[PDB]
Amino acid sequence: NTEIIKSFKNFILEFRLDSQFIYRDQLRNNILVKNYSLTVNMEHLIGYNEDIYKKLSDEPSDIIPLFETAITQVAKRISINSLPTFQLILNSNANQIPLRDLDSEHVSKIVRLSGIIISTSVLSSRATYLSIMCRNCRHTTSITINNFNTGNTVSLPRSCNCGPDPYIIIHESSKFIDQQFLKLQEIPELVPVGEMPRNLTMTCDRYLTNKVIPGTRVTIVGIYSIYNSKNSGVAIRTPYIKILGIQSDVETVTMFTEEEEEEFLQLSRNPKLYEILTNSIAPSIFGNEDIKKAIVCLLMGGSKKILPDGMRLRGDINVLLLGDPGTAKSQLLKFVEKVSPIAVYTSGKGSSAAGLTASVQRDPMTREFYLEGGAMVLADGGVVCIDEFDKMRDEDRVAIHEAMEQQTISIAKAGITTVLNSRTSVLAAANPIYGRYDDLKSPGDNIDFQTTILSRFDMIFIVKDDHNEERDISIANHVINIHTGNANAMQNQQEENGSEISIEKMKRYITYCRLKCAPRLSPQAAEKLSSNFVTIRKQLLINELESTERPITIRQLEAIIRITESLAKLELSPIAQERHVDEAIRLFQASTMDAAS
Amino acid sequence: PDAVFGDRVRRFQEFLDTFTSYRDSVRSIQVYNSNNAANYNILPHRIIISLDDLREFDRSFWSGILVEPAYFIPPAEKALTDLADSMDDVPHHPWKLSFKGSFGAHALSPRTLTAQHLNKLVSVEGIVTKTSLVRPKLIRSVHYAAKTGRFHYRDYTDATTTLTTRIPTPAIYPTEDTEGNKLTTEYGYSTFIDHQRITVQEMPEMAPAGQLPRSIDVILDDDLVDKTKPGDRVNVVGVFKSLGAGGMNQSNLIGFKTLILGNTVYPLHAARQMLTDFDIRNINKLSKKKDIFDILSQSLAPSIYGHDHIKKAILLMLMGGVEKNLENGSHLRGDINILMVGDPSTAKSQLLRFVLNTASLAIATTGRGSSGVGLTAAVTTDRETGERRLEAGAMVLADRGVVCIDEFDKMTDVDRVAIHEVMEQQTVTIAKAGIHTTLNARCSVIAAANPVFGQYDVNRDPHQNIALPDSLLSRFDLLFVVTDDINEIRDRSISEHVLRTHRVTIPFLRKYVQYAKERVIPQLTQEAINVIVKNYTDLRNDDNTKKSPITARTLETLIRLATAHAKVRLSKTVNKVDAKVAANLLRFALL
Amino acid sequence: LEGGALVLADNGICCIDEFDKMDESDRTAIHEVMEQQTISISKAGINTTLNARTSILAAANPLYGRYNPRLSPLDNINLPAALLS
Amino acid sequence: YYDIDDVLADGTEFPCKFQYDIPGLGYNPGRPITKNTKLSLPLWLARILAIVGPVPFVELLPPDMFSTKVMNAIKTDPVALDLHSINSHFFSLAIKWIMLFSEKELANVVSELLLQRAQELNHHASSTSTFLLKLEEMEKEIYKKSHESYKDTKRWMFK
Ligand SMILES: Nc1ncnc2c1ncn2[C@@H]1O[C@H](COP(=O)(O)OP(=O)(O)OP(=O)(O)O)[C@@H](O)[C@H]1O
Ligand SMILES: Nc1ncnc2c1ncn2[C@@H]1O[C@H](COP(=O)(O)OP(=O)(O)OP(=O)(O)O)[C@@H](O)[C@H]1O
Repeated sequence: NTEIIKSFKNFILEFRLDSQFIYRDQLRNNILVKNYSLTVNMEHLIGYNEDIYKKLSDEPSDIIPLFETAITQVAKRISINSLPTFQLILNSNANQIPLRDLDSEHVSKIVRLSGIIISTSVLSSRATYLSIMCRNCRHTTSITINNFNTGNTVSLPRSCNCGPDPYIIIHESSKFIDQQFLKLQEIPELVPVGEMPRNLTMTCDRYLTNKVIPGTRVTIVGIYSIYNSKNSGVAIRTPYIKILGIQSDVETVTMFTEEEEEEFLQLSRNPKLYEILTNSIAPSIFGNEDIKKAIVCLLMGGSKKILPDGMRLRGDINVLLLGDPGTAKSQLLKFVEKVSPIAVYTSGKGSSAAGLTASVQRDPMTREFYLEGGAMVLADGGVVCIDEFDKMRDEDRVAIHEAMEQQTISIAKAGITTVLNSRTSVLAAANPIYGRYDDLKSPGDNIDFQTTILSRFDMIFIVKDDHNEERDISIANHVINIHTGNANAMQNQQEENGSEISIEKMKRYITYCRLKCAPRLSPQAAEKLSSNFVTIRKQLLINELESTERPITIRQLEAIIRITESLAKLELSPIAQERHVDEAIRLFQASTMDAAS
Repeated sequence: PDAVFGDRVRRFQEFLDTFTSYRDSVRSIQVYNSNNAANYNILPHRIIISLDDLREFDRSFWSGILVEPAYFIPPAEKALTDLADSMDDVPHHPWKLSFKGSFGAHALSPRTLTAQHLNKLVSVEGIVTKTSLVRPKLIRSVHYAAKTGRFHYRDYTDATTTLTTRIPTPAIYPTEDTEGNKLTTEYGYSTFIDHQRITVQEMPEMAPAGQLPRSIDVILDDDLVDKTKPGDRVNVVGVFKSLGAGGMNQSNLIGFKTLILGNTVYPLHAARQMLTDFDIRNINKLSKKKDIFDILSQSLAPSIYGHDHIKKAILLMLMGGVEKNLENGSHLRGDINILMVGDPSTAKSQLLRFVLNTASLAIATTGRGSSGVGLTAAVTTDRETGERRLEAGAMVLADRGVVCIDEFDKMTDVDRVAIHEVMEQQTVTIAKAGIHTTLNARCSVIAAANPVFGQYDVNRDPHQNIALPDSLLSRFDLLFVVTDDINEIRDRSISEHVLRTHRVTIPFLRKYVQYAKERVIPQLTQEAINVIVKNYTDLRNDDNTKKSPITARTLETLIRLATAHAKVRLSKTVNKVDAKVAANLLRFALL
Repeated sequence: LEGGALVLADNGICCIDEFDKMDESDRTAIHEVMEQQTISISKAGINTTLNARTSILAAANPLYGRYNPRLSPLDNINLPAALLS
Repeated sequence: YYDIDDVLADGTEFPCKFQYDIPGLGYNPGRPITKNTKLSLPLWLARILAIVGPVPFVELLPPDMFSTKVMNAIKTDPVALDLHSINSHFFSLAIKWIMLFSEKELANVVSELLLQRAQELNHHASSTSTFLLKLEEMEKEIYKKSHESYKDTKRWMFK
């Protein structure tokens, strides 16, 4: 019970791992911060005392208050009002547990776990302190929630006639905190079997809140327990779990460590800094580097130009993977999702149950209304993967026509008409009709009928798979090497050792980059390009002199413009290069060729 | 009461004695209050105060109001009303203070709030939604005891009472007060306040990357009530109220419903507006020029090439077209509606963003859309106290404003039939469950649609190219088809401005137009008629051998078009000179 | 129950628009309203046929977009022949 | 002078209307700019612009950065205020104007703000979050001195 406090206080002070102790440092470190927080390493904790760990592990919930009320003690020593209790977060990475198995045994047992959150509730208050007075006796009192597992745990005492419980709330004098109410779901990969994945509500309080984006892959710890609630039986209570602490895989969060910038600067210096990424995207993949290259330019985010008037350049473009199966484009986008920090893989229809249209749904209780969400909103300001785009129902397919440009969706459903913002960069993988012969046809006569669908698209790719013997046998064997003994997989080590991207770091690299530089083209690059498309505009119409039907827009050029900052963003340079531009031309020229066919 | 309360009141003497500027302003209220007393045999008691003076007065009392306004405020409340007594005590009552600020900490938007920001007066701004409708609320009660007479008296305090927490005292309602005489309810001697409550969503403009906005509630009482319609952009300022139990109130999870109370909630344009003299004189100076309008046209497309004829129609739509309603007969439609159409990558929707900004009212639309758009869609059931309440859709919410439509061709025809009711009739009709009404939607409107099929919007006939038959065509006063046709001579012009893109004043325009709206309507002049009569008739005499549709409604627009340019000229009267402008854009309408 | 229109317009003129868009559900009723002096509902437990004395006039628009002089009569009209007879 | 910020200080445009007619407009085909034409001017030129007369050549209207709404706003929450937003070059800058106009009023004011930032920025001495962004450049550099000061210090602390 009492005085176990000082033992932590000892580890708060007595502990020094050579040459420098930590948590005692962390406290003053948080002091000027006014952080009011401590992140504990539990695996570290056992290193101090073996007893108190499991001595803590026995009923960790009850010894929770034994800390922050203790941490203030020397913190108050170091403070020398008012001083709210700090928020501790202890953490451990050691044994990770499946969501598939939660045993009632685990109640009041702290468990570290990976997780994938469905969503989180809007924040709501909890009063850590309150003052209360008899509605009768005029008797003055005060209460606190010092810690809690919602119960409700406490109520108004009835001892002031006067009664019952004449004491009443005073909010002004009372002091408060917050809770997120997370809802987390297990990793989809395993082990749902044929059954649907279980979902779980995780409790985030105070600093815990706002710390995680919805839908993100996350690692979390906390305590298994059950709340009776009411809104089951006989006398059965619904499952709930405390979150402490949550140390989530980074980011999975705009801020980052400083030395990261430098190691990237090492990458920014590389002459091959772009060209190495050309290989990184397709470790298993063979060829199609142009389309492979066309990937990255979209990866860095599109041009955002907000200067007056409110007209703004969009992002990021559009791309089409259309080609005969064996294109491995769907396999490609599966790599694409893994590469994007935030992205949505959609083969639909929609994916998986997600409305391809962000749509409206009513609140079950108290009627009302709310946005039910949409994939565009889910991934907003990021990557979009699409399959069966030709198989897409054309009606919400219509909404796609809007989503790509104006990048703001609005619906009048019920009373809520509000216009949402969508900054996502979509890419269309839809398979072409009738295999090869459509290339024998017009370039159009594929998507819907009209190419107006293509009009909204920017870089559209038609895969030509030709049966060349040497070309196949190359990747043909390349395939077997992909397999056991995973000979190709071992090749990446030397590529990891010498040069080649790890691609998770690269994601951090891009996320770094995407927020970092705002490249603005050099004046001569444009004139180089202005002189360019005017030819292309004039030349393709020379193809149009035969009344040949296929296409061209001034938006076609603007899309190319976003390619200017694209690789240039990889360069990190403040302004676009003259030389840099040219590859965009010949690369888009390869895109124009698809129109040429 | 503690002197801490009496001293703070006493601490408010020299202020607002200095700055004393509010002292007579309340007296300015006193007089006008007395003014109305003079004519009838209206101003709210509450007064505005720039918080700033506390920084030159008490910095502790300053931040304290930011800290514990619940305490510092109530004494400040008294002295105002107290001095209000001394200001005029002769002739025979909240008297609230707003505080524009003088901010802030305490400057936050609703999306980011508390727990620390709780229990503190703070500016918070955003959309007004969904704005619960108003209901009346009593405080004081009074009675008569027969046959012994006299008069009874009773007081009330709710949860949202004043600012600070106080002992809850629901009284039922005063009756049979000793001696046991029957007590008849007495009113108007007793006190009342109509009550209002509204949430506010944080701006999507300032909204973060991938997440939804969260609207938060605020109470509206007395004058604070009905100061604004729902959907408005406004900055609310007041203390954040945490009142209500955490489930502890009844021994037995989530808890503490909370909102900000008071205070200013300054309406914000992001109309209003101040004009002054120097500014409007520019209007008065610019009005003389007949050369101004093309400048008015050129300013419209900062990033946009040409289509100035398309542009000219836009401002003429800003004018409103001079609604004239029949005496004891139906009004003809005043405002003009148009739709952009043409091959993809027209930048028509782009143009709507321009229509979307300086316009100031109103909401745009992209395809679908509905259910109902401006339909209330019968907000139901109840909400609240069993009370059915309709909440107007955008089309209604947009009344006396602009309507932009993206993907108008993709929109379901179900609500299109309503748009006939929306446009020709220019009013809303509602029967669902339900409430039965017909409410005015006169809102100005525009839309946009692609070619029915492909790039053939040129070759194929414009009919079957409409994509939305039929009377829909008659509705719009102008339909401009945008050819995607390209020219190297054109593209050469297309490049550099597109080039200068990546690397007369606009705001002055909306002020020029806004004042141009209420002043002054040109009415009508037969001289404009003289040419146009030969014009439109000749238009039916020729165009019918060229194109269509051709209707008197198109002629009716001529009055609208000329009506607008007469405003563009700021002419007190219509001129035939304007018709040549309208007819020409109408010439351009055909060609 | 609350009736109206034809039931409300009985023993009086009924003006009508969008007469082609009244579709079938209306056409059959007014088809019977041409039998006049009646409104027949077999719906629910309601078997009643109530008198409609309504005077009938509706203006309707020709086949899209407008009428074509080359178009023969009754090809231009969007209304059924038995409805016009 | 030789500090990039020195020349950087004069680069910002200052909205000052001239006292005289000025043939040979330096910016265009006036050719002369009529007296009391209101225009923003670079500090360096504007530094001495009205300095020569005996009436000054420019009316030199006061900066919006110096707006009473600014001067009071800082009185509230300078810690919360974003100086990176305001100019962002300010203290090295405003001192020039305050040198230029020679007013003591805001000086007695703003200098304290400089301290107010300093105290908390001293809290940054320990080894974030979003506050670091709102700092002025000169206000930003100051931390570099301090950050590395303890950084080598603590790195010196052990082995
Ligand atoms: N460039 C390539 N690199 C690696 N593998 C390839 C490549 N091209 C084809 N393949 C192989 O061919 C197969 C293609 O299967 P996949 O399902 O990815 O086709 P897809 O193009 O995504 O289908 P669809 O055309 O319907 O989108 C894969 O097993 C893949 O290994
Ligand atoms: N007059 C113009 N001035 C500048 N740019 C133009 C003009 N017309 C078209 N564009 C270009 O064409 C593109 C139009 O894209 P936008 O999404 O605005 O089209 P839209 O208005 O939605 O048309 P649609 O409804 O047919 O898609 C933009 O990139 C824009 O730069």
